[PDB]
Amino acid sequence: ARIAGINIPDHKHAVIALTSIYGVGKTRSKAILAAAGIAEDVKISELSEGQIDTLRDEVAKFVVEGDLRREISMSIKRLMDLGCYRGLRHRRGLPVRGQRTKTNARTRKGPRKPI
Amino acid sequence: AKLHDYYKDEVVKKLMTEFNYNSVMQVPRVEKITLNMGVGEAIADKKLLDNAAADLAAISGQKPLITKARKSVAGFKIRQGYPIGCKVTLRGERMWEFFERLITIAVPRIRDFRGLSAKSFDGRGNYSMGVREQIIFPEIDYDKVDRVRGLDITITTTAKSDEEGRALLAAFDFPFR
Amino acid sequence: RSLKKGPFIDLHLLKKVEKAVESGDKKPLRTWSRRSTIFPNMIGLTIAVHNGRQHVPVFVTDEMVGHKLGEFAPTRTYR
Amino acid sequence: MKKDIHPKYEEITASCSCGNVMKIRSTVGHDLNLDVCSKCHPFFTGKQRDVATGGRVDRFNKRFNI
RNA sequence: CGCGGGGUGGAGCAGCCUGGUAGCUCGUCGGGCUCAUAACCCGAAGAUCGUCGGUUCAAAUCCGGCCCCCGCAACCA
RNA sequence: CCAGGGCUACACACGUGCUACAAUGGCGCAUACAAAGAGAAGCGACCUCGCGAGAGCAAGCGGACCUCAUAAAGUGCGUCGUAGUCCGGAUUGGAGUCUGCAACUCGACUCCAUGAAGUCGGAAUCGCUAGUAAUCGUGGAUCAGAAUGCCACGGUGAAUAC
RNA sequence: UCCUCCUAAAGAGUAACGGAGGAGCACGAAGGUUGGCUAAUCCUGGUCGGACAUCAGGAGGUUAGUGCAAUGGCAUAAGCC
Ligand SMILES: [Mg+2]
Ligand SMILES: [Mg+2]
Ligand SMILES: [Mg+2]
Ligand SMILES: [Mg+2]
Ligand SMILES: [Mg+2]
Ligand SMILES: [Mg+2]
Ligand SMILES: [Mg+2]
Ligand SMILES: [Mg+2]
Ligand SMILES: [Mg+2]
Ligand SMILES: [Mg+2]
Ligand SMILES: [Mg+2]
Ligand SMILES: [Mg+2]
Ligand SMILES: [Mg+2]
Ligand SMILES: [Mg+2]
Ligand SMILES: [Mg+2]
Ligand SMILES: [Mg+2]
Ligand SMILES: [Mg+2]
Ligand SMILES: [Mg+2]
Ligand SMILES: [Mg+2]
Ligand SMILES: [Mg+2]
Ligand SMILES: [Mg+2]
Ligand SMILES: [Mg+2]
Ligand SMILES: [Mg+2]
Ligand SMILES: [Mg+2]
Ligand SMILES: [Mg+2]
Ligand SMILES: [Mg+2]
Ligand SMILES: [Mg+2]
Ligand SMILES: [Mg+2]
Ligand SMILES: [Mg+2]
Ligand SMILES: [Mg+2]
Ligand SMILES: [Mg+2]
Ligand SMILES: [Mg+2]
Ligand SMILES: [Mg+2]
Ligand SMILES: [Mg+2]
Ligand SMILES: [Mg+2]
Ligand SMILES: [Mg+2]
Ligand SMILES: [Mg+2]
Ligand SMILES: [Mg+2]
Ligand SMILES: [Mg+2]
Ligand SMILES: [Mg+2]
Ligand SMILES: [Mg+2]
Ligand SMILES: [Mg+2]
Ligand SMILES: [Mg+2]
Ligand SMILES: [Mg+2]
Ligand SMILES: [Mg+2]
Ligand SMILES: [Mg+2]
Ligand SMILES: [Mg+2]
Ligand SMILES: [Mg+2]
Ligand SMILES: [Mg+2]
Ligand SMILES: [Mg+2]
Ligand SMILES: [Mg+2]
Ligand SMILES: [Mg+2]
Ligand SMILES: [Mg+2]
Ligand SMILES: [Mg+2]
Ligand SMILES: [Mg+2]
Ligand SMILES: [Mg+2]
Ligand SMILES: [Mg+2]
Ligand SMILES: [Mg+2]
Ligand SMILES: [Mg+2]
Ligand SMILES: [Mg+2]
Ligand SMILES: [Mg+2]
Ligand SMILES: [Mg+2]
Ligand SMILES: [Mg+2]
Repeated sequence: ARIAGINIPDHKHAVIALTSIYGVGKTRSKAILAAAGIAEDVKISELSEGQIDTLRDEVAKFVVEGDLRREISMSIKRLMDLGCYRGLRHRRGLPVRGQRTKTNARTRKGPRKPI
Repeated sequence: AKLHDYYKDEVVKKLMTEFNYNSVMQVPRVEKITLNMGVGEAIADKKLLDNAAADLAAISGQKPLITKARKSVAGFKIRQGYPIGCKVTLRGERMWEFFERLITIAVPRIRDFRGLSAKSFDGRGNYSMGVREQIIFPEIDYDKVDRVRGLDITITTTAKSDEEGRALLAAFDFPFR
Repeated sequence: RSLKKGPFIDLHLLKKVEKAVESGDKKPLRTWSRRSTIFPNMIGLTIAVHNGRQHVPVFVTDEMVGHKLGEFAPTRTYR
Repeated sequence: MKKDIHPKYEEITASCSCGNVMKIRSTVGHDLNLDVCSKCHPFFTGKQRDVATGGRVDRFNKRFNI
């Protein structure tokens, strides 16, 4: 229970143990354990230390944690520099996927403000 | 222990050829590593200092000094002779032992690591690192601490410039940008 | 985004680019086609995209390729 | 050093998953297990793989191919 | 001119003469109830304390000037 | 008559919805049961590819026959053990799919990663008297494409009315 | 009433309803003595940490400090441990 950047769960199934890793979800974690040859029902508490080393090389194939965060930050920061419609939308702090901006949009825009 | 023997044999001889030094003593040597931990939040909770003291005492070999406040200021709400932070001024044998343990295993365990800053010098060869987490060192147990606290490492040398001082650390296979 | 079967540009714009590129760098191209994509050959041109009431000059760079022309022309003005 | 006041500064064996066995001295306890070290960490390759990510024109050419 | 006292959200008052985090009542603002307005009920913001300076680790609160306001004196020939 | 642009703007305020805030449950394989529709420049099997939207070749049917069409709740075996969680699924980045001359303003869906508020809601206040409320599917109309709306359909199925 | 400076004219003293400030204490360590120590304020680097908390080095050197107003004095330190 110390693979990738962080991953230190305990008393948790191996599939859901790797969801706590940034860049790995529910479906990707099943692909990790299938390739490693590990059962999904087991937990990291009951599993061997030499068998954790097999999980380290498998997650290294995919882009995860500090590699991914910056790859997202790069792509967002790229848009803003171009000065495109999405780039304006980002730095203004308003929704991008042609969403309604009148009633709702509170997730992106933030909580309520006075007038 | 080993890095001190490595320094005497391999590094000095490497550093003499770079800046054509006349004497062996002219080479910069690492004087002391000062591990500092300004806990600060000890104003509210007095034990929170003593928690940091144990973490520094775990990280380093020796027990830390509790540094007092040098002068009273209203911005932080602190008074004269109030315990605000912890410190360790380790040097000599345990210094070379800690310096190995820092660069060889701890520095790698930094989260979102890439390459340590080359510009980070004082204009007199004296380096400093700022580690965000305590967890990067393997001494601290994971289910013991309960605070995102860290320390700063401060490497003091006998160098007269940062250009001269960078080579010394660079000779130990130290990661720079 | 749409369309796998060849990235889309309007005939009149494709011709206008190909005629402008082979001749050389001259002036902004008055174009109403926002819908059209940007090719690699368009890099260097300062084509003027119709925002709604007027044409907005856009110097095409290395990054402005996969994106369409209408993205570089805000229609509704706010504050 | 002042005896008694300090914690027990004992010798221990670091053994990472890479293979690099390495004895050190620290206030841990019995044994150690590591993920990475000064060797085997991707900083020499990390910077090579990180810096060479950008490239927009070829990405367009990979779709159209004509 | 002399000796008291003041100057605090938009209004009137506490907290000010015992230095550390500014209340109360109305009013303004948002939502309710009502056919609508008021009343009523529920949330919300709003004052760096006359001003300019000192001392102080830190000043609405201590001390000094200046600027207004209010009271009392301004007498015997 | 025509090109684009706009009706999709956004310090805010309300209406009507939907999805939530979980363990009477969520995830997983696996099992049984509907009705009412609709189709002709249509609806389009089974095949073979697809991680999936879908892609080619084409079977039949102007239909009690052929197709969209496996209904989902519901069971039965697990596993999670009350966490902002395997709850929520917002939001952003990338990679795509069909329709269509054309998808950036301004579509729908898919995949991948991402994982916001929210832990049952102040004063108030709404509908409902039995196959009714509640909850889970499903269809149609307009419609190239574009429903959490509208209009229909049937599952399990209450409490209470002194 | 008591303390400090000027007025006070290079010893002391020296008035005015002349010019400015303080005191009516504090402390069993803030006394004794022994043995040590050196400051302000900046510069640059450094986790949260920012002008400023804590650390390192460099710069300045008594602008510091002296339980309390001002004066005279203190590194031999009367300063701080
Ligand atoms: Mg959407
Ligand atoms: Mg829309
Ligand atoms: Mg929409
Ligand atoms: Mg609100
Ligand atoms: Mg008079
Ligand atoms: Mg009202
Ligand atoms: Mg509110
Ligand atoms: Mg209030
Ligand atoms: Mg308030
Ligand atoms: Mg105050
Ligand atoms: Mg008389
Ligand atoms: Mg038109
Ligand atoms: Mg409309
Ligand atoms: Mg309304
Ligand atoms: Mg209303
Ligand atoms: Mg509302
Ligand atoms: Mg519930
Ligand atoms: Mg779920
Ligand atoms: Mg059936
Ligand atoms: Mg029928
Ligand atoms: Mg057809
Ligand atoms: Mg149809
Ligand atoms: Mg088909
Ligand atoms: Mg079809
Ligand atoms: Mg069939
Ligand atoms: Mg069949
Ligand atoms: Mg398949
Ligand atoms: Mg396949
Ligand atoms: Mg037949
Ligand atoms: Mg038949
Ligand atoms: Mg269907
Ligand atoms: Mg059937
Ligand atoms: Mg099937
Ligand atoms: Mg169960
Ligand atoms: Mg809960
Ligand atoms: Mg969360
Ligand atoms: Mg979650
Ligand atoms: Mg999830
Ligand atoms: Mg969405
Ligand atoms: Mg079709
Ligand atoms: Mg169709
Ligand atoms: Mg789906
Ligand atoms: Mg919350
Ligand atoms: Mg209830
Ligand atoms: Mg509920
Ligand atoms: Mg109502
Ligand atoms: Mg009735
Ligand atoms: Mg539902
Ligand atoms: Mg429906
Ligand atoms: Mg239909
Ligand atoms: Mg359809
Ligand atoms: Mg006398
Ligand atoms: Mg004199
Ligand atoms: Mg004389
Ligand atoms: Mg004299
Ligand atoms: Mg006299
Ligand atoms: Mg007096
Ligand atoms: Mg004394
Ligand atoms: Mg002495
Ligand atoms: Mg002085
Ligand atoms: Mg003095
Ligand atoms: Mg003496
Ligand atoms: Mg003394």
